[PDB]
Amino acid sequence: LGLREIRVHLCQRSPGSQGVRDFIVQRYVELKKAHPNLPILIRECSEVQPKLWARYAFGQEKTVSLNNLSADEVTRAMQNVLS
Amino acid sequence: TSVKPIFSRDLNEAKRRVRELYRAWYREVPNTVHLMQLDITVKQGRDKVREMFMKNAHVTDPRVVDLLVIKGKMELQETIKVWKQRTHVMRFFHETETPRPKDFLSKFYMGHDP
Amino acid sequence: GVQVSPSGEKITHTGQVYDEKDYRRVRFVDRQKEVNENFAIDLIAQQPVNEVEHRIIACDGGGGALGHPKVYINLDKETKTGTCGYCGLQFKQH
Amino acid sequence: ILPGAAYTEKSATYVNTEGRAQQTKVAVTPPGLAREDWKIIRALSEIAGITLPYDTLDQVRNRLEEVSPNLVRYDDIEETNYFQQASELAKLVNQEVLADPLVPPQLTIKDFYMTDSISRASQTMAKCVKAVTE
Amino acid sequence: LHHAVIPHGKGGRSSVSGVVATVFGATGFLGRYVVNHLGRMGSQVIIPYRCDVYDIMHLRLMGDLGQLTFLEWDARDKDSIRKAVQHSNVVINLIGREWETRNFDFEDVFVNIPRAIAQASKEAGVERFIHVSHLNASMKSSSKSLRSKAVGEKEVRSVFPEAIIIRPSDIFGREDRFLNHFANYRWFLAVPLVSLGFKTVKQPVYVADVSKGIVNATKDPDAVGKTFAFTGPNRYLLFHLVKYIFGMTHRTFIPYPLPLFVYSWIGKLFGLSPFEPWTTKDKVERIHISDVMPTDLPGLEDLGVQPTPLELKSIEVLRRHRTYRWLSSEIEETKPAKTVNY
Amino acid sequence: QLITVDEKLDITTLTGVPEEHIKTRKVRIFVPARNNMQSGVNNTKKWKMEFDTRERWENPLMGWASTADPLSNMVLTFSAKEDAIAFAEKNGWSYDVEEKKVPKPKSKSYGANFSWNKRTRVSTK
Amino acid sequence: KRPTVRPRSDVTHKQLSAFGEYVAEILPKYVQQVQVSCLDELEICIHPDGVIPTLTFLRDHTNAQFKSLADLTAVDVPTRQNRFEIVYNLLSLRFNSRIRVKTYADELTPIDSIVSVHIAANWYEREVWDMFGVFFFNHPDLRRILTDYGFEGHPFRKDFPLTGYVELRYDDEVKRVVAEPVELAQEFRKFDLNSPWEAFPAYRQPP
Ligand SMILES: NC(=O)C1=CN([C@@H]2O[C@H](COP(=O)(O)OP(=O)(O)OC[C@H]3O[C@@H](n4cnc5c(N)ncnc54)[C@H](OP(=O)(O)O)[C@@H]3O)[C@@H](O)[C@H]2O)C=CC1
Ligand SMILES: [Zn+2]
Repeated sequence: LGLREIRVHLCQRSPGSQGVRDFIVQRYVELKKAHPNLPILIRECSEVQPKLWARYAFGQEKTVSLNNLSADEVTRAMQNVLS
Repeated sequence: TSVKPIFSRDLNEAKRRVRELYRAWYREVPNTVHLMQLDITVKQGRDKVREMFMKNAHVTDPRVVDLLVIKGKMELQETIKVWKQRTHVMRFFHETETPRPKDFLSKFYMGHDP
Repeated sequence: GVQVSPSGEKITHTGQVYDEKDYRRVRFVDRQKEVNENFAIDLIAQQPVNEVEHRIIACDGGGGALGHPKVYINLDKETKTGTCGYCGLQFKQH
Repeated sequence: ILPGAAYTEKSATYVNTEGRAQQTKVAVTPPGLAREDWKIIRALSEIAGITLPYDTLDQVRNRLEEVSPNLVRYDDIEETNYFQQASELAKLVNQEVLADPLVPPQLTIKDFYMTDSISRASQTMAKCVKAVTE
Repeated sequence: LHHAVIPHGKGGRSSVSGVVATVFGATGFLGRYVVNHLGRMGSQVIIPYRCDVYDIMHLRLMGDLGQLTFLEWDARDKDSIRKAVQHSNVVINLIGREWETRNFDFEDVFVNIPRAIAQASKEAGVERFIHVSHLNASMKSSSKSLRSKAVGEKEVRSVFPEAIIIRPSDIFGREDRFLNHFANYRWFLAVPLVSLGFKTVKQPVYVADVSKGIVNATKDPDAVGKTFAFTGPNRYLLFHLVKYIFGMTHRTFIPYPLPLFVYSWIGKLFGLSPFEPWTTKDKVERIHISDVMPTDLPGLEDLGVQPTPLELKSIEVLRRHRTYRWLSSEIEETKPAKTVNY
Repeated sequence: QLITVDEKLDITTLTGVPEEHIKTRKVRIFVPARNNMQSGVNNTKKWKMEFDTRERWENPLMGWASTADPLSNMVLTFSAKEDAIAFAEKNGWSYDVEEKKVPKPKSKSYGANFSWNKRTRVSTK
Repeated sequence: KRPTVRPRSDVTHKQLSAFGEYVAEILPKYVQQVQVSCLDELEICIHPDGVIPTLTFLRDHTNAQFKSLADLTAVDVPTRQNRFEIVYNLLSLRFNSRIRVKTYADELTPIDSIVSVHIAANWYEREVWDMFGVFFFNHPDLRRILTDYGFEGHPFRKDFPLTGYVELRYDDEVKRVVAEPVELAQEFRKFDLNSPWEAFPAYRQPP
């Protein structure tokens, strides 16, 4: 039912993940301030297509493949996850 | 890609030989349960034939199929003749091996194997 | 050292004896377990020290080519004594 | 009690300080009726009504991929970033530091040889302690 | 749980199971299958015997090194039983004759020997005890065998509760005394049957099913204080059963009726035999009393065994009796037997 | 003449092994590490291909070590790595490849042991 | 002159090198890599299509009457994609000499048979098929020899376990010599014996 974890998956040099780095450096601090008790895991790798998992109360995991996205659309889809 | 054949231009011309071999086995089973006094019925012998055929239905390489046809003809020779005894034929059925459990929890109850 | 356990079995120089609940005591029913009574620990303990004059000597078994390889043992220590690796004889100097 | 297996007796992943994930290889099977840990949890699950999706080791490794994909990357150290973000996000909280010194627990070699379960149940480490303290 | 009892291996030879067992009627027709099924998966099997060492040789095999220990005993001599059950988890009783002898009566086989073994097993501290009575065993019966088995089934429960009592029907196997017994009525030119065999119902079971059931009963956490009806499927009628035997064995079939008293007298005079006799009064009675419906007892399927039907295994045992001109003949030339439910 | 076979070279229907030791099994392709007792490195230089280990147990008679798998004492050797991947893909084994571990070259100097300023001035000889 | 080492001549080496040039330049459509060893054993290596022509040549040619087949082996080397190195040891009886013809194969690249040249090759080709899995074309019988009738596997392949995948024993339940899977009371103890030191610099593989 309720949200329990988000976890962000991305790359450091691959450009399809570009948008998640900018989104992080821009909005991650404000987002954590808005949701301090909540965690959001950021685990990056060499060559992985980005994702955004979210785990609700039971083992209910739901993804969106945010490959080759902007930063504003990343924020929009993340707010869609939160809401 | 770009390899030599054996007895088969393509897979359909191999399935031809496959069906010839299935035929020879189907026509041989009633004579083998009779000559050497097996204690089975002809129905389950032929079901064993179809089982040991469908044990290799995933294959698509013509060369592998031709080699399997060759080995089937060898076993058919051995069985048409009595070069092999009741022991070897009833070896196929596994009349003593308990069924390998195809379930997780049973394997966990007995053994560390996957 | 062929003292027995309370389960009645003889104990070997490799102290081995089966437990009471160990089902592997069956095989000694109407039978026994072979154990050698002559323990080499107590036997080689029943052997005196061969005093010598030098700080370095050699040891073979005593037959030469029928014993063991020649090894040299130092005898500078006085609190304890020398010991061969193959055999277990002991040496000391005055 | 549910008897588990030691690092010598299961194929598993252990991440070091650097973040390098490293793969154990099974050397000796575990004794008695002891079994792997995740195997036990999956069996308990099937006994209950959850019946977790995976049933082998490759599947659990793929699940580890789903959670943190750094862990299937064996011996492949990964370059992290975003320390400035942690700094901005940690300067916010304000908790005083005590006027207390900070001594470590492992101060002498006496305290080094027994800090574990395997280490605490061992004759050699106990012998080394007996040697140092005497 | 000693470490030597932990089951290691892939469930086969040269492995370990934790089924350290004594099998007392091991030198017989059912004991050989029990020992084979215990040794096939890895388990030590103590085999007490009185027979010559020549008649334990087929048992000398069927076990890896050490997993088969033999030692001699005497039912008259207590202190030969504690010797055996001192080291075990399980004790399996398969002792039973089909005839009395000048030394051993039926009480002294089906009552006193189980009771002795059970006292010794409750003193030793074994965890299980598998007794093997009969399906028809009842104190209100016509045969001395069945009533003695009832007495023993009761007294074993009294002295050793947490026991297991398996009640098979007429078992058939290669060296049985049931199907071969019917088939050996050809030397005499006709088979007698009380009431022409009708009004008699037989539900026979294969040996391997009984053996697998015993071998799982010594491992199942359930089956600790419970009876069992090892019956097999396909309740047959005795006339049609013998007809199927004499069709599989392609000889002939000249049946005729015979009252129970003259057939009993025949059994008696055939029982006057210093050797292993052929027919006896109690065998006749046991042949001519129907099998009980097992509908109020668990059976094989509640223990992990699919009953093999007799039409699947009969040729293996009955080809020994076929002549040339019929030996090389298949199972599908015998018009199988009519069944009943009753 | 020739044929155009696309699919992966597969041989398991020829090898005469059970499905068990094909599908269940896992394979480690690697160069073995040098024994740190010996300073020699010739036991390296060849890619090997071992199998996963399985249950051994104490034989109840003497205490010998028993097995239920025949691939226990199994070792192959390959001059290269792609040969090993090929053999495994061909025989139907899932593999894990451990890359080649080569020691770093290093700058030795017997004169650094007798320096005027550095900490390499060893107190011994 | 040195006693412990083996004596050495050169005339055999020169003769066999000359005959190697002979075969190499007379039969170029098939021949690869003629070689003569320290011990003078000539060794010609052949494309698998050249088997019958080369063997017929060495049998029937006048200056090469290699009309006796001594061995017909095979050698599994899992590294190379064409695993099975197949060997043909021959002798002449006219020149008191031997030669070795070699070819290569794979699990699915069989070779023409040689009964049309050397009838001795019948049972050897059968042995090679049984042991290594090399099929031979236009062979009369080509069944197993050495393995049991109901036998899956090519044992002398290097990827085959020494102890096998099946084991036999008699069972009273069925009165047959059934075949159970393999379960040994003592695992074969593999020993790691090779020393970590270059013993022979002459064969030193460079990287
Ligand atoms: N058709 C069947 O087999 C059926 C069997 N059962 C039950 O199965 C069990 C065994 O059947 P089965 O195997 O046919 O019996 P068997 O006659 O085939 O073998 C019986 C065993 O009992 C031993 N035995 C008999 N009398 C004595 C004695 N006085 N002292 C010591 N040992 C003795 C014999 O050992 P030795 O040979 O050394 O004397 C023999 O091995 C019995 O409990 C019987 O009631 C039930 C229904 C049908
Ligand atoms: Zn000495």
